Amino acid sequence: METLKITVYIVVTFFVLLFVFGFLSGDPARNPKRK
Amino acid sequence: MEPNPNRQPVELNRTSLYLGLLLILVLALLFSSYFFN
Amino acid sequence: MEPNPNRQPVELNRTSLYLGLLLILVLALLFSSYFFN
Amino acid sequence: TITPSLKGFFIGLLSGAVVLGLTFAVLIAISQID
Amino acid sequence: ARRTWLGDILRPLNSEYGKVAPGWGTTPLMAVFMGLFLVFLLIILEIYNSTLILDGVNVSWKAL
Amino acid sequence: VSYPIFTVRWVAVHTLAVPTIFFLGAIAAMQFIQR
Amino acid sequence: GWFDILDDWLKRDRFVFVGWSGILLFPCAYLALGGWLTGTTFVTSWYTHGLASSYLEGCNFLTVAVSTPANSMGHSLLLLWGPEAQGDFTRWCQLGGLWTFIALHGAFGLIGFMLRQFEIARLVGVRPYNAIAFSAPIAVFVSVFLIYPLGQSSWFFAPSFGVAAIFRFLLFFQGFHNWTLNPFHMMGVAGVLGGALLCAIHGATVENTLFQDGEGASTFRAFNPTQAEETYSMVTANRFWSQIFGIAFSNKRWLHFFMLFVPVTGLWMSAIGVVGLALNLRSYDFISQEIRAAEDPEFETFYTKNLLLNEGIRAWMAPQDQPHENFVFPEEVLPRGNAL
Amino acid sequence: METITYVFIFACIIALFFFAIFFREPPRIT
Amino acid sequence: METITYVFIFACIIALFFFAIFFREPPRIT
Amino acid sequence: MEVNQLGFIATALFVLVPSVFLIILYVQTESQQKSS
Amino acid sequence: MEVNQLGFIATALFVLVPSVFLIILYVQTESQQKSS
Amino acid sequence: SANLWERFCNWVTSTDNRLYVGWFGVIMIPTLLAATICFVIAFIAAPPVDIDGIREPVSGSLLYGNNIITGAVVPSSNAIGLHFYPIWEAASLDEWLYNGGPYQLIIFHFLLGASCYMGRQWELSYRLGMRPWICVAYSAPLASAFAVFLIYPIGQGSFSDGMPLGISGTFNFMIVFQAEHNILMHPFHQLGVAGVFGGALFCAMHGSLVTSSLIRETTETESANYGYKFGQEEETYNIVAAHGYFGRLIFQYASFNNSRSLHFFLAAWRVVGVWFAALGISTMAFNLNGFNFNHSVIDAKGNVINTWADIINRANLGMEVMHERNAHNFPLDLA
Amino acid sequence: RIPLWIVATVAGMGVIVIVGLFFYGAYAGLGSSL
Amino acid sequence: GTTGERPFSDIITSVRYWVIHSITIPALFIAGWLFVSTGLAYDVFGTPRPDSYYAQEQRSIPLVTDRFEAKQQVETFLEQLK
Ligand code: CLA
Ligand code: CLA
Ligand code: CLA
Ligand SMILES: C=Cc1c(C)c2cc3nc(c4c5[nH]c(cc6nc(cc1[nH]2)C(C)=C6CC)c(C)c5C(=O)[C@@H]4C(=O)OC)[C@@H](CCC(=O)OC/C=C(\C)CCC[C@@H](C)CCC[C@@H](C)CCCC(C)C)[C@H]3C
Ligand SMILES: CCCCCCCCCCCCCCCC(=O)OC[C@H](COP(=O)(O)OC[C@@H](O)CO)OC(=O)CCCCCCCCCCCCCCC
Ligand SMILES: CCCCCCCCCCCCCCCC(=O)O[C@H](COC(=O)CCCCCCCCCCCC)CO[C@@H]1O[C@@H](CO)[C@H](O)[C@H](O)[C@@H]1O
Ligand SMILES: CCCCCCCCCCCCCCCC(=O)O[C@H](COC(=O)CCCCCCCCCCCC)CO[C@@H]1O[C@@H](CO)[C@H](O)[C@H](O)[C@@H]1O
Ligand SMILES: CCCCCCCCCCCCCCCC(=O)O[C@H](COC(=O)CCCCCCCCCCCC)CO[C@@H]1O[C@@H](CO)[C@H](O)[C@H](O)[C@@H]1O
Ligand SMILES: CC(C)=CCC/C(C)=C/CC/C(C)=C/CC/C(C)=C/CC/C(C)=C\CC/C(C)=C\CC/C(C)=C/CC1=CC(=O)C(C)=C(C)C1=O
Ligand SMILES: CC1=C(/C=C/C(C)=C/C=C\C(C)=C\C=C/C=C(C)/C=C/C=C(C)/C=C/C2=C(C)CCCC2(C)C)C(C)(C)CCC1
Ligand SMILES: CC1=C(/C=C/C(C)=C/C=C\C(C)=C\C=C/C=C(C)/C=C/C=C(C)/C=C/C2=C(C)CCCC2(C)C)C(C)(C)CCC1
Ligand SMILES: CC1=C(/C=C/C(C)=C\C=C/C(C)=C/C=C/C=C(C)/C=C\C=C(C)\C=C\C2=C(C)CCCC2(C)C)C(C)(C)CCC1
Ligand SMILES: [Fe+2]
Repeated sequence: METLKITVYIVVTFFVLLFVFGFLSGDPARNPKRK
Repeated sequence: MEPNPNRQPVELNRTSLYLGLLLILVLALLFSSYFFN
Repeated sequence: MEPNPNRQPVELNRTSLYLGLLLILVLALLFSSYFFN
Repeated sequence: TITPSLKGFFIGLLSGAVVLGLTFAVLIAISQID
Repeated sequence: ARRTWLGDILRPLNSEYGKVAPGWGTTPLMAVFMGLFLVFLLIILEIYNSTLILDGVNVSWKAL
Repeated sequence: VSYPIFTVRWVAVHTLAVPTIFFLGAIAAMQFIQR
Repeated sequence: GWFDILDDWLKRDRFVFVGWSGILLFPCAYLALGGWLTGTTFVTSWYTHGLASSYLEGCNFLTVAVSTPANSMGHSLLLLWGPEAQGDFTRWCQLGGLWTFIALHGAFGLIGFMLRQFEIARLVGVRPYNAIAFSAPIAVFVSVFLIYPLGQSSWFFAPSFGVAAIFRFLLFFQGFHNWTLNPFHMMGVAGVLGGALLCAIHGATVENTLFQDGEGASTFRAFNPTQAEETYSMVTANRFWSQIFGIAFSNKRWLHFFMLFVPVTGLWMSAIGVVGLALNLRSYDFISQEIRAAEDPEFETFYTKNLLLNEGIRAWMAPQDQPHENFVFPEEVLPRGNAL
Repeated sequence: METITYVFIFACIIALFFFAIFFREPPRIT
Repeated sequence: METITYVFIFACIIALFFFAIFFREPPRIT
Repeated sequence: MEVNQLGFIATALFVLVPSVFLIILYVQTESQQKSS
Repeated sequence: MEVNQLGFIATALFVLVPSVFLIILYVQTESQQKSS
Repeated sequence: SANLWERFCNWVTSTDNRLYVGWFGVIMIPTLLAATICFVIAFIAAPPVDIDGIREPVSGSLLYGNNIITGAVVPSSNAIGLHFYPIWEAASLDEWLYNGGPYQLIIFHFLLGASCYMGRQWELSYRLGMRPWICVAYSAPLASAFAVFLIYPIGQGSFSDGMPLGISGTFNFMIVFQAEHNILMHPFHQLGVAGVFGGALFCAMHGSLVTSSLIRETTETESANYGYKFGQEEETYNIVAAHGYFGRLIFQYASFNNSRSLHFFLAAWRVVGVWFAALGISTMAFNLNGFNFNHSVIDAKGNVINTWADIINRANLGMEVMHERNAHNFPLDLA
Repeated sequence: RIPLWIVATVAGMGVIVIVGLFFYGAYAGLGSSL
Repeated sequence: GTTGERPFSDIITSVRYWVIHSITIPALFIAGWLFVSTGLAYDVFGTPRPDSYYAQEQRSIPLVTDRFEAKQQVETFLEQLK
């Protein structure tokens, strides 16, 4: 069933990567008065 | 989020309800027996 | 056959009803088990 | 009929009357000084 | 309104709404029965509790 | 002005402060009751 | 006048309010604090549990407790001057007594104090409601310190007025009443626990939705004791949780009210539950399971797996917890798993 | 048990007779 | 049987979550 | 009497479920005037 | 599973009876505007 | 558009999406979605589990004979303990089933996404521009859930002993504990039961007063609660007439006029005690159990005088002895 | 008249000294286990 | 609210407080101590002293058996008891 093992990673990675790349693009902006 | 026109109210008057109830209370009274086998 | 004044309407709003239901659905969920012994 | 126990009670009643009584008297007293 | 047979026969008793005796009036004699009452219960409670004793008076199923 | 030493407030604050130290002393005393 | 003088006086301000109520609140309530205190410091509890209950005996804070009357008395109010003790403040102090005392005097302190909540309340033009909420404990304290014991055998099995002595009160239930598994008690924790969150949250939820209306690093002073000005944007509220938890406490009369309910309610559900325990009516049961527990020696739920813990709690403590029964359990009879 | 179920209906119905006759919506001559 | 009763509650409740969140009476700023 | 087991939930729910409907629809209408 | 017999009519009616009440009282009010 | 992700970027951070979903969101949102899904089923229909070090399967699924209270999805077995038993490491799906692998999934998952909710608990306080010492309140909670699912396990070495997800399970995790940690006699749990009890008392206090000095706006037929509109500019209560009462009711100065302080006291009390508590478990997690005064009070000859804690301990043995009968293959419950 | 802090610290040490005594007292105190 | 009962800081910081008290406070602290030292506290509250919880030989507990003739019990125990 070694299949699953990888099927997940991607699903996990994808997200972890979407996580970081979201906070990476710096959030000092995206609040009241984009300061 | 704009109101649809077709919002007509619904109707069942002081009497129709008496019949509706007389209708059920009865079958209920009828089938009960067969619902007990 | 003269109308009594004290005929105030009744109130239970779109929300209070959600709670009322959340209130029952729960105990029901809780006691069910003990109602089965 | 005045059983040591019964007598025990009267005694109790009296102590009860004493604490309430003393208490109110002093109370009407200080309230009166105003 | 709409009186009737009893409606008249019983009108007095309901009439004097606000009828109230003046001042403090009877009160004292209340408070006298009042405390006079307490000791009743207490004296009962205490006979029952088994704290108050008497003769031919030992609280038990036995009692003929 | 001139506020009394025998205050309602005081009677209370006292019923406590007297025993407390009476007790605290009692206890500090026990601290040694060996054997 | 003559009454109103007493009234007039005792009724107005003077810092520590003292009212028509105080007359019973203060005295009962005092003795009570004392009642428990003296015991922990000087009174022993040996002649009832063969157990040491005083600093003087060597007990610590978590040890000290004001006993509870031997199973020989039962529910007799055990009066200082009653047939049992006969005003012998040392024997009366020995047959426990202080208990019924602390408990009864106490029982009033509450009655009394709640009244005070009314008195001061009707005098200050507010809704008594606080006084109502306070049933929450009266019901508990009534059921749990009077009703339950009154329902069982003796004042003995009643709470302990201890720190640890009270923890015993727990286990003992878990072990014998298996309270833990009693619906009513459940709402009891559903309310306390549920309410605590409600408290910790409204408190903080409020703090953060606070309008900077002061200058600098002290939003604690920037608040106006003087007049009306919503200090916490009720708007920055809903639009917050509405998006973070899906729901919005839109209104403050209900919010600041629903908080009254949560606890008080559960407590009652507790007081009911225990009322049960009074007449040994308990939720240990759970037939559906136990009936199938007979056969299928291989089927096991936590319920049973748990229920078993209880069964141990009995067999081991009963002999020393309930001394007046002179229980005797030979080495063998004691239930144990393979190992210890 | 089930015979109460029979008697409950039987009864609840006699009372549907109550209302439908005495608290029935009246005939308005207009 | 009774385990459906458990699951029926469990479920109709998840849906009382539906309505109370999405068809809930809104906060009117006035 | 050995009878069917759902007799109650069967016969019963049969009464209270549809009945409750009519009940609703009536007081939902008799409340147009806010009366009821 | 040997369980109590009224489990259904007990637990069930417990749900549908009070619930139906609230249901009524709501649509009885949401129909003041004749809407509903 | 220059890049299409641009919209993904503002959406995630949509300060107006019915339900905010921050960057934490993007992990929370599903971590719990998978976590929940496994759960809801495991309960409804899942095989027994060897839990304890042996092969005694403990059933915990409604379809396998559980009342809603007896219900519970069981832990991983002392066989795995700490090793990571993910769905792939197990051969047959049924292995994961038996050896109790759902647990880890459910636990690990929520126990994770939970925290992100804690983050996204604050992420909205940033996009919304509000003081954010709020997310912290939430800690105490998450700490405990983490404590009862992640510390204690690492403490005793096996997910085996981590509050089993289910009603009667907790009760179990508990009664056992007392036995092995005398938790009840632990200074921490105290400060825990402290606040909880408090908050639950304050929650009714502050809720009491407000409604008690509510203010005018109603008839007797009308619902007094109606007297208020969302977005009011001035609070509904008459704070002065409140403190003016409560303050008086015993001491006058043990009261709050500083609404900011009070609402604050409500925050910190529950939230601080709960912490200690969360730490209590986490403390005994490595065996620094509650106090112990067995035989600590003795007389001259040495004849021993039972402390009211010796009973505590008596009832404790009754517990020690039984818990997990069969495995314990040695004198000392060293785990 | 007398500075307020000066009464606090000396009042405090007492609580910290008396309390301290109590902890010692639990080691040799009757309630020790020896 | 308008409050007017004799202030605290006043006296805790008062010269007289410390002079009336300095001497009397430990008078209580001492009083309590003596209460323990004389060993009267024991006889005061029946509370047995380590030296006398169990008789010398016996191993049983001096437990009050009957609520009505309890006074006797205590004695007859405290009796044979050292
Ligand atoms: C941290 C995880 C956790 C969760 C989810 C629960 C959940 C529950 N506990 Mg509980 N408990 C816990 C930890 C937890 N407990 C711990 C660590 C202890 C040791 C003291 C206890 C001790 C305890 C006792 C003594 C009792 C409970 C009871 C309960 C139930 C009553 C509701 C309640 O808890 O009010 C808490 C306050 C709230 C505001 C909770 C509101 C939110 C609810 C919905 C939480 C549960 C929702 C449900 C699990 C969601 C399912 C998952 C998802 C797919 C929907 C509820 C199922 C009662 C019970 O058994 O029912 C009869 C009960 O008597 N618990
Ligand atoms: C049961 C029948 C009965 C009832 C209902 C009443 C009712 C009343 N009588 Mg009355 N009375 C009665 C029999 C009764 N009486 C009898 C047989 C006599 C002797 C002939 C009297 C002589 C009498 C006099 C002289 C007066 C009254 C008055 C009154 C009125 C005073 C108002 C009041 O009740 O507040 C009083 C309310 C309380 C005292 C409630 C407090 C009780 C609680 C707090 C007790 C504490 C509970 C505690 C936990 C329990 C302790 C027990 C424990 C030790 C076991 C009231 C309408 C007064 C009046 O104005 O008449 C119109 C009045 O002046 N009565
Ligand atoms: C695990 C989580 C949990 C939670 C949240 C609870 C919560 C609760 N349990 Mg509980 N319990 C648990 C687990 C839990 N339990 C377990 C595992 C067991 C083992 C079976 C028990 C066994 C148990 C028993 C036997 C009882 C409870 C009770 C309660 C309730 C007590 C109500 C209260 O606040 O005191 C109420 C307090 C009073 C009535 C007294 C108030 C006194 C005040 C007014 C003044 C005192 C302070 C004074 C002014 C200051 C002087 C102090 C001095 C030292 C200086 C509460 C809802 C009680 C209950 O709810 O009964 C129905 C109860 O009897 N529990
Ligand atoms: C965790 C346990 C607990 C404690 C100890 C506690 C304590 C208190 N609660 C109070 C109030 C309240 N509690 C309330 C709801 C609740 N309170 C709860 C739980 C508690 N509440 C829970 C169950 C509900 C949640 C809402 C309401 C809202 C109030 C009040 O508003 C009131 C308050 O304003 O507090 C600030 C205070 C009232 C003081 C008083 O009446 O003295 C005056 C008279 C007394 C207390 C004399 C009683 C004498 C009796 C009880 C003798 C008992 C002696 C033993 C119990 C002592 C043993 C000590 C142990 C170590 C064994 C304070 C005493
Ligand atoms: C502490 C819990 C767990 C860790 C424990 C650590 C041990 C000690 C740690 C010390 C550092 C903690 C700093 C906390 C700092 C903290 O928690 O901030 C609380 C809050 C801080 O305000 P903020 O800084 O958030 O305000 C915003 C602006 O300052 C920013 O510009 O204000 C206070 O509560 C001050 C504390 C006064 C306490 C008064 C309580 C309310 C009523 C009390 C009144 C009683 C008498 C009334 C008579 C009328
Ligand atoms: C811990 C997690 C457990 C899971 C569930 C827990 C959720 C518990 C929430 C409960 C909050 C505390 C108390 C709620 C009260 C409330 O809600 O009150 C009303 C609700 O209606 C109601 O529900 C009214 C209750 C009617 C229930 C009907 C069934 C019971 C009798 C049926 C007999 C049939 C033979 C709404 O408020 C009331 O009505 C408002 C008008 O809408 C007024 O403004 C006032 O606020 C007034 O108090
Ligand atoms: C395991 C499930 C079984 C047990 C049930 C689970 C227990 C859940 C606890 C919620 C009870 C507290 C009620 C909130 C107070 C309130 O918001 O009350 C109203 C209803 O809101 C509600 O509650 C709506 C109920 C549905 C919310 C639960 C959705 C779950 C999904 C969350 C996922 C987050 C990522 C909302 O407004 C109320 O009513 C308004 C009038 O419409 C008033 O103006 C006030 O705002 C008043 O607060
Ligand atoms: C940081 C503070 C901030 C807020 C939280 C603080 C939490 C502090 C918790 C401490 C409580 C227990 C103290 C340790 C016990 C100890 O060790 O002292 C014992 C008596 O204690 C005590 O007498 C405890 C004193 C508490 C009584 C409070 C009564 C309330 C009325 C006060 C009114 C004041 C106007 C004396 O020793 C005991 O008795 C000795 C015999 O003399 C034994 O030898 C043992 O040492 C045994 O432990
Ligand atoms: C097993 C199972 C399903 C249940 C176990 C047994 C059960 C459920 C028992 C429940 C039965 C009862 C009646 C229990 C006690 C009754 C009661 C009210 C208990 C309190 C817990 C409860 C019902 C709900 C908890 C409410 C809660 C924790 C949060 C909702 C309130 C909330 C969101 C506060 C935060 C909040 C604060 C704020 O200031 C603003 C402006 C907003 C918009 C907010 O959302
Ligand atoms: C088992 C059970 C039960 C049950 C019950 C029930 C189920 C009920 C009911 C109910 C019912 C059972 C009902 C009813 C009713 C009503 C009625 C009965 C009425 C009436 C009416 C009438 C009487 C009328 C009159 C008339 C009219 C209407 C017109 C014509 C004719 C005449 C004039 C006569 C009981 C509780 C017992 C007990 C417990 C359990
Ligand atoms: C035995 C039987 C039966 C029964 C059934 C039943 C009893 C049912 C039901 C029912 C149900 C069971 C129901 C339900 C439901 C609903 C639902 C399920 C829904 C939903 C909702 C949701 C899904 C949601 C969503 C959401 C929200 C709301 C918000 C937050 C979260 C989310 C977003 C997710 C059947 C028929 C099968 C068959 C025959 C016989
Ligand atoms: C019993 C009795 C009585 C009275 C009594 C009394 C007088 C009692 C007492 C008393 C008291 C009144 C006691 C107490 C108190 C107090 C104290 C002595 C305290 C304590 C302690 C401690 C140790 C503390 C500590 C602390 C605090 C304070 C808080 C914070 C933390 C610390 C640690 C610093 C009567 C006449 C009814 C009858 C006869 C006998
Ligand atoms: Fe508030």
